[PDB]
Amino acid sequence: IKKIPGGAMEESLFINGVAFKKTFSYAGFEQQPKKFNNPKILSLNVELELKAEKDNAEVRVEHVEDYQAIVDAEWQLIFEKLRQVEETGANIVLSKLPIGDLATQFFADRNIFCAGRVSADDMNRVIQAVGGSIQSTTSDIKPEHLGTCALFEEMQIGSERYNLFQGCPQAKTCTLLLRGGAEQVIAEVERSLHDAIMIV
Amino acid sequence: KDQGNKKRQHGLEAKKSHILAARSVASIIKTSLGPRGLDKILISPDGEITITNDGATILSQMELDNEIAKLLVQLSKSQDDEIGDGTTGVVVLASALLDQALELIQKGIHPIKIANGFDEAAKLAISKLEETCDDISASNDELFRDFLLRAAKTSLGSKIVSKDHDRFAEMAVEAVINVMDKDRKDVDFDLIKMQGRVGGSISDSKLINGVILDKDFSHPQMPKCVLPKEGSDGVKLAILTCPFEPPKPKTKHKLDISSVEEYQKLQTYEQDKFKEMIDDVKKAGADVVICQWGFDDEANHLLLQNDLPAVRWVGGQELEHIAISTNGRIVPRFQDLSKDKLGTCSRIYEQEFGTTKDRMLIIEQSKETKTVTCFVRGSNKMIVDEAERALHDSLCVVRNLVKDSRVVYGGGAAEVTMSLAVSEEADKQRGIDQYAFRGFAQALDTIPMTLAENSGLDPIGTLSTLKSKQLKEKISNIGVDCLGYGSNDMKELFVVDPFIGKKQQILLATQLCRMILKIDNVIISGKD
Amino acid sequence: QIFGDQVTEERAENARLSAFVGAIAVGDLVKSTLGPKGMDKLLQSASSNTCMVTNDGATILKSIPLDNPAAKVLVNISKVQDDEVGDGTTSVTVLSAELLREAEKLIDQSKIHPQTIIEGYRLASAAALDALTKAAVDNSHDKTMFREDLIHIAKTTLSSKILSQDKDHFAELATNAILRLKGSTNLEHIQIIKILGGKLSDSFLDEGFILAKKFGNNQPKRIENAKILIANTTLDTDKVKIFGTKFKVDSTAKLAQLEKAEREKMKNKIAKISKFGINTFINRQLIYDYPEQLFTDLGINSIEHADFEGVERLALVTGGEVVSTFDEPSKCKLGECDVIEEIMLGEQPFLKFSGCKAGEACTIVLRGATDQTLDEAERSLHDALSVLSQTTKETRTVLGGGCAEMVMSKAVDTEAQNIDGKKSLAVEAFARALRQLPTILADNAGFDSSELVSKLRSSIYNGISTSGLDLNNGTIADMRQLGIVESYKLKRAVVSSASEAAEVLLRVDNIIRARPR
Amino acid sequence: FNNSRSDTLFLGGEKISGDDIRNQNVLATMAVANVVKSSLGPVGLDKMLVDDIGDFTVTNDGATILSLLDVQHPAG
Amino acid sequence: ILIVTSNQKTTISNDGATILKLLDVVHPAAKTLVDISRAQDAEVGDGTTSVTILAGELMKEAKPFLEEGISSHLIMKGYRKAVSLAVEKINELAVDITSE
Amino acid sequence: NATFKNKEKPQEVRKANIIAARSVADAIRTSLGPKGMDKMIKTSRGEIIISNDGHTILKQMAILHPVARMLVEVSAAQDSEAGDGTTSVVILTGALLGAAERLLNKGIHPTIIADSFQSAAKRSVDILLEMCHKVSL
Amino acid sequence: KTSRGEIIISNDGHTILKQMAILHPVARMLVEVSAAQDSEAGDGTTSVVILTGALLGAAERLLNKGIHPTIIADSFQSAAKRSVDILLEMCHKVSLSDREQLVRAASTSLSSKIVSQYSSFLAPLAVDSVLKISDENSKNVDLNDIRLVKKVGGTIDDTEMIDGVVLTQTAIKSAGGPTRKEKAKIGLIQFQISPPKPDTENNIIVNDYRQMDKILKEERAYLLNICKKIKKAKCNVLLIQKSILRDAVNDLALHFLSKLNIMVVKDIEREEIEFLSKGLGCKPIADIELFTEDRLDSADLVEEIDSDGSKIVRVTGIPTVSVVIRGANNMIIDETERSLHDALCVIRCLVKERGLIAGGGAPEIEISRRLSKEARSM
Ligand SMILES: Nc1ncnc2c1ncn2[C@@H]1O[C@H](COP(=O)(O)OP(=O)(O)O)[C@@H](O)[C@H]1O
Ligand SMILES: Nc1ncnc2c1ncn2[C@@H]1O[C@H](COP(=O)(O)OP(=O)(O)O)[C@@H](O)[C@H]1O
Ligand SMILES: Nc1ncnc2c1ncn2[C@@H]1O[C@H](COP(=O)(O)OP(=O)(O)O)[C@@H](O)[C@H]1O
Ligand code: BEF
Ligand code: BEF
Ligand code: BEF
Ligand code: BEF
Ligand code: BEF
Ligand SMILES: [Mg+2]
Ligand SMILES: [Mg+2]
Ligand SMILES: [Mg+2]
Repeated sequence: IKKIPGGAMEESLFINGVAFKKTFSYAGFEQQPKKFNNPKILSLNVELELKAEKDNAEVRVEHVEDYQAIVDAEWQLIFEKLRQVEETGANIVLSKLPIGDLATQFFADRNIFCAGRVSADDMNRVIQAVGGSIQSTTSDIKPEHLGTCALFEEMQIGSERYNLFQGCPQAKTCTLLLRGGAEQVIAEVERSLHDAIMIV
Repeated sequence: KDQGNKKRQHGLEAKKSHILAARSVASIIKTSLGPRGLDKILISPDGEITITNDGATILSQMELDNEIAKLLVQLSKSQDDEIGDGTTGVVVLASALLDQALELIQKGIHPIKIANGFDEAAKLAISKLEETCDDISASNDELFRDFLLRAAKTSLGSKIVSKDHDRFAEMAVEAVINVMDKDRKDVDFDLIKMQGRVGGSISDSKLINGVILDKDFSHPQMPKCVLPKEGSDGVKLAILTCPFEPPKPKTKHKLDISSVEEYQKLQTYEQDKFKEMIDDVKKAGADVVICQWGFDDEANHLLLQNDLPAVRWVGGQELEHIAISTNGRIVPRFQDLSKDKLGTCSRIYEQEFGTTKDRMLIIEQSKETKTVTCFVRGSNKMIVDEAERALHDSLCVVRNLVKDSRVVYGGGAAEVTMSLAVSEEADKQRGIDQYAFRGFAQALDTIPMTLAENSGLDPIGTLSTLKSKQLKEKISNIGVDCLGYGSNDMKELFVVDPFIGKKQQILLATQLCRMILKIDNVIISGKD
Repeated sequence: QIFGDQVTEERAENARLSAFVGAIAVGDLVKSTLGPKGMDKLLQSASSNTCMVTNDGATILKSIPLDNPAAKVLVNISKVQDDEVGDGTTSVTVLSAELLREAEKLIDQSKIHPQTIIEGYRLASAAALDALTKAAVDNSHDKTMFREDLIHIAKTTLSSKILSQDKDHFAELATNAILRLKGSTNLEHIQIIKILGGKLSDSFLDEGFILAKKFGNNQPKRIENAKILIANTTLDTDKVKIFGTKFKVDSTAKLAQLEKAEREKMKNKIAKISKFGINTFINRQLIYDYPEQLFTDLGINSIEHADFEGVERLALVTGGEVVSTFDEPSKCKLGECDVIEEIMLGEQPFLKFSGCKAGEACTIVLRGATDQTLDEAERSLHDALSVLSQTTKETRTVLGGGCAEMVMSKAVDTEAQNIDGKKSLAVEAFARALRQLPTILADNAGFDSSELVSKLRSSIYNGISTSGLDLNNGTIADMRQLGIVESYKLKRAVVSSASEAAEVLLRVDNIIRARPR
Repeated sequence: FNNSRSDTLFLGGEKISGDDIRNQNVLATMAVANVVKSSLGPVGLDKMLVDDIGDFTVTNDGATILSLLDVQHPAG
Repeated sequence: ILIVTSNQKTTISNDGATILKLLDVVHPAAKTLVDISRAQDAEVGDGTTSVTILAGELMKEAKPFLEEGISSHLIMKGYRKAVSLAVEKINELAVDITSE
Repeated sequence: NATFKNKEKPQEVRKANIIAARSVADAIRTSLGPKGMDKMIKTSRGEIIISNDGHTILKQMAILHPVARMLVEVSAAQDSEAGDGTTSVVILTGALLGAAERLLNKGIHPTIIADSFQSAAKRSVDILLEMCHKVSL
Repeated sequence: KTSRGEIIISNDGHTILKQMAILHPVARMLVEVSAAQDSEAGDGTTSVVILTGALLGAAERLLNKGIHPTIIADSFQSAAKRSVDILLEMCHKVSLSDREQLVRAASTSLSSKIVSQYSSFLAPLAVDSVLKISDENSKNVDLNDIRLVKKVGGTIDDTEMIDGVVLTQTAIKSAGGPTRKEKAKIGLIQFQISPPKPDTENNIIVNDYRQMDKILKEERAYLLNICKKIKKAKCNVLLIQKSILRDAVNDLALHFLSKLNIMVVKDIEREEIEFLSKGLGCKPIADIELFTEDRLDSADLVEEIDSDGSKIVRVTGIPTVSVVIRGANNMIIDETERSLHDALCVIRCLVKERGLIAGGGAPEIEISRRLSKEARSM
């Protein structure tokens, strides 16, 4: 369940597929369509940043050329893994880890949408919706791995942008946004509803 | 556990308390509902002084400990979130309702049974309105522009902005058209930079078809303005996120230097390397550089000699608007330049400001870009900071009109149509739900009455007139003479409130009621 | 209940008072710091020993702590007015406040709704502000006349301050110093340098531009027909931005190599510069002992550390360009002047450049008998440089000394003839408050203000629209005839910036202070 | 648990209503009675009631036990 | 109910579990009512309010005996059967359907 | 429109009085009729009392607000003339004041309410008589 | 006795007021006018104050008979800039030729200081010393060139002009102590005789048995050749400019410079450089690769005479005077310096402004008598 500040205590929405926050914290967004019908969802698990979000090693060189060399390598090292995703021919690229400025900028150029740092318990509902299947590396990315919904959009519900993959006749997991005029009522709904769902 | 420092309330008192607490929050903001309303100076515990007719904003600032008030704080807030204009009113209606509900209670009625009564009578009004409302989108194109404006205006009459409400209104109307599409009907407010600075009056608040940002233009010698570079297609500009400094790793370093050999090569490495970039941008064929991160002394000077005005350091949202405004691409490395990813803007100038040593800059476009910048000005901070939120209010009512072209004529009449319709169904109700319906409709009457109270008209008087007239003729739209002019009839007078919002409002209050009433037990503790 | 822990609420009657008192109080603080016969107020901050005397309205208000919203509103309005025009700082608060005073009258004892008091004002303002434009004559054309016009503005914008004494003197300085730019409205191009000793009348504008910081280890103490390379480049250990370059050797000798290697880079870069053919090299950055020795031995004078602004000044008097890339001489506008002699300003080393290529950057040296007098003469001057700097970017002018506002009075007091009922009253009140300006003006001088202003208003009433207050004979003479011009932007700003203040306050019907932490 | 507050009806003291007080009374009477319910019957037994000085008195006369036992509360 | 715990977080609800969780409660005995209310919101999800009303109520009806001077081991047995019978009776009435 | 403002506003003092006063006739309401329950007061001196007689509950109640104390005096006079109904006389003011709470909201001058209330009362009393079933000793 | 606890004694007003702890704001004002009296004349800091003292009383008196202060203020200006003219019109102008006069001034100046009974060699001391950098037409003469160095001990009389110049540093305790070299050539090394100092992340790695002495014995020479090049360029006395950066004269580099009989003297403050290049006639030496025999001087004698537990340096025989002051109590050693500055500044006034009036109250009285008459004509 998801709670959204404001609205009628019944202007709540039942997403058929899955809906989640909008962790999309990077520059270069606003490009990337915010709506697709049958997009090719890539439920990826890790990274997508230049210098890497974490982990490292040491690069020691005694040649001026090696310096500029290792640099050009870094870049190509990313871009590749990056195009590796492009290659999967996806429209929506999600990852439980970041999607750096450059990264999200790239897909933005070639009308591919994304979002970094997705909620862990979310990707699992994302899988169960578009029927994808988490992938840790960019290498052996086969197509039964990805997923596709009936419709994707980036809403402005209750003054808060909400990425949501609605319409998914092949789902085993829905998500539902709750509304209310106070963080107490939305809260009571979510509990008044868990008491029902659990009885059904 | 913790038995002491823990109090309990339950009905006899309790309900009175809550009801009264609401009522009291109300009594403060009622004097701010109307085009004759007044603002309220609020002061942050730090010392920040604000002044504003905005409902939500006021009740957020009142550092208050009463639990029920804490609720109305959010009630006005939630509404601000969903619509952007209710605020001041949603609470009024809510309180009135509570007083009403309470009143019945001391006559033997169950609190929870009144609740269901109200929820019902409400749903009805929502309908009696959903039926009488009018449509705009589906009627005309030049008239849509007009109606869409005639709302933004009405939406501003209760603000300091009112003074120059012509401009502020047509500004909000525009600002939204230019970033949302008739089909998606989605106004993303990230595409509208609401930036304001001091100076002049609120009148000198224009709308910019690009963006602003603060920059001295990298090197002083650089030009101040930027022409479309002879017969070209406007101006082209670099939009790069790479620093004009010698490229570096992103994993380690330690470029071990065995002897003068390699140090001799690094020497000439950085040297011409600055030419490797200064050239790179020249090649893509651009006029001005907008780099996300700063440049070195050398690299800067070169940008000078090569007639390449520069913009050292530009934030995320910053750089990004410069893209979407000028139709460009956010280029990573240097070699990734090209005459086809540049920014096709229409001008760039370094804007002066009184004698303020700041002196920011601007990027225009002539033709309605996919980014607007309402640049607000005023004689003093507060006037600005209020006028910005005042602008925002209208911008929202313009967004609601594309998301639901339905309009209802306010002036209080919109609330009278309910009170009228809901009260009718009361006589048919009889018994207990009769008292509820009468109540719900009765609380409603406080909305217009309050307008009368503030515009200087006898409440009972304007109500009987508004009710009679809107019955002896048709359950239409006959509002209060809030300002004067000939007579009622919000239509002629051009007083309009988006329907979509009004519904939300007349719900958010009844619902909030429906919660409070169900509370018959309370247990507060202290701050150990 | 609701609220809590020290939050304080002021409803209608209360709020309104809090407000009115505040503004009126602020105004009644700076009424003495107006008028050519006005006085200064001494103040002292957290350091105690940090006094200061001033006639700058905005200055006083900016400093004076307050807890009252309505007051801070006025304070703040002063800083604004102080920005977009540098002057009128006082004239604005006062006229702002007096308008509020005139309003609580229309309320507390006439029973008129504040919103209707606004209704009237908003109109009165239109009419008032209008009559200004509609009466403001300018001399944009005829550059030899606008010089006389512009000089008057300084002449009178300087009365009231200490400088009012040798006002004629500073009058020229200001005028000239602005003209010597004629363009950039940014006053950071004029550097003011102050030093104790002798009369203020000894202050001057070195049309050759003076600079602090002496050159070289012991270079020529004076240059001739200088050809200067103004530059800003790293001058103490280079490798600009390759950071991470370690020097691992297997023997101290291989270090000794790389060591002299670095000291070579300096003789290199220093050379590429000598190739520019210059008798003086000024760098924003510093220049250590060695890179300097080079110059001392080439004759090229090394004048290091002049920050950013310090270079831009030189680059406007001498006509050079900043530069940091000597990767090729030429294509770099080199600056020049007649002399770069070292002078002494009362126990201090300075560099009096001379005959520069049309100095669009100047230096004014202020001389007072006490730091107080300097620091005040400092802004007392700024109050001139700022207006003039603006009037070149707004040639319109109007006569003050009462006249201006008194004209706007007869304007409003006239348009208050066609009006509704109550509104009219606010309108009449406006002109009334406006009229309180010449009143307060004459007051400070010491005349029977009531009597004098009534004489003034009488002329401006019955035609004329030129008479003003000769605050010396205490008569009412012709202002255009006495060179008491004032920037149009200025007065128009006051009549505007104030009306806004009023409206924002009259609209308040409640005040809430939160639990201060 | 625990009654508290006031809000309106400013009264120079305490005031419990309904359930709250109605139970308090019952509890009161209950306690004062239960002390001497162990003295009822032949099989019942006496008790020693010590003061502050340390002296005392042992007695089954319910009336003197309740007299000797400091009771503060109306229903007590 | 409306509980404003010493936390300062204000809540309003009916999930008897949620209320009995915000009451802190430290009395050993009375604290079991907090436990059986939590389990009820687990193995079932609803009825939480009631599990306690009853649980309590029984203890209430045990007072007469305990007071009159009866063993508790006997009251414990008595209630033990009572549940067994009552439990089967529900199973006995548990109207199973599908298209009935 | 645009006429007379009333700079002054201790409007609130009235509603404040009414509410701090009506709260009095509240504590009493419970003791009206054959189902009315008695109050138990433990005086400042420590003397305990129990009764349904309003005038005596209010008297010994320790009412603090000034306009609230007013109720005790009207119940006092109910005892001085009738000798009975001390409970009812209070409960009446209780909602008669609420009647003003309601009317004052729709902006009717209280002096119109005050003077009108008189006439509506001295008209009510007459109705009592006109329907009074007189007896003889 | 300052807030810090340092004790001071003096007749110099500007310094008494400065260190006095005046609290009232308009009172602090006096210190600033006395401050500026020091900045232009350099003398009379006491008088300038006492003047305001009754000039303000003049307003106290006039303000009583209701005369607007702005009439008093503006009038006072004119009455002053009229008084100054009277000074000039009665000023008995002199020329820097007249050494008979310039000493009389400096003498009657310091005839109110602790160093009064020593005005004899003090009065001209100022005169000569000022003229030593005065020239004639230099207008404001800088007094920075008159390096005074005070050293505790003795009395006031023990103060000499010192032919050459006076350094301020120690010398050599460490390896081979020179401390005195007759007819020497000095050099201001701005360099630094220490091991290899690469301004970039340097580092000398080792990974060989024998490689040990390689690193070592090598730099052992690095200091040597530099030391030779010095002797080679015929550099007798060395002067190293204090480098906090990273060493000045390595402990080792002293064993060498010791043997080589080169008296070295370190910690030459950066503000000295310029000055030392005059008094010493020396020349700054950025590198060693620029350390040449011409960038030196003709010093006839350099020696650290231990005056008695004091030790002061001297460079005798070679636009810069260098006087050394002594006294018993630090309050003296300090005071006399400022009581010499009042005299030195006395001359500076004549350097920039010829002429001198008959002091001793007489001019004060005259301006009074003059204005007094002119007053009747107003
Ligand atoms: N020009 C007017 N004439 C008649 N009614 C108006 C006018 N302006 C606003 N109103 C009424 O006042 C309401 C707006 O109140 P306002 O003080 O703006 O608070 P908010 O809009 O935040 O609730 C409108 O919905 C309408 O009912
Ligand atoms: N010479 C003068 N004679 C009469 N009025 C003058 C004269 N000089 C300036 N004024 C008036 O002084 C007023 C401004 O006073 P000032 O103390 O300078 O306040 P501000 O901070 O507004 O400049 C203006 O109204 C101007 O007309
Ligand atoms: N038999 C009854 N049934 C209904 N009302 C009755 C009955 N007998 C008396 N009452 C009511 O009891 C009411 C209140 O009485 P009480 O509580 O004693 O207060 P007071 O008598 O002081 O008003 C009386 O007004 C009367 O209407
Ligand atoms: F007063 Be509202 F917020 F338009
Ligand atoms: F006091 Be003002 F700025 F002349
Ligand atoms: F309160 Be229960 F869980 F329905
Ligand atoms: F309670 Be009443 F006075 F009988
Ligand atoms: F006391 Be003075 F300055 F010689
Ligand atoms: Mg609104
Ligand atoms: Mg001025
Ligand atoms: Mg002296």
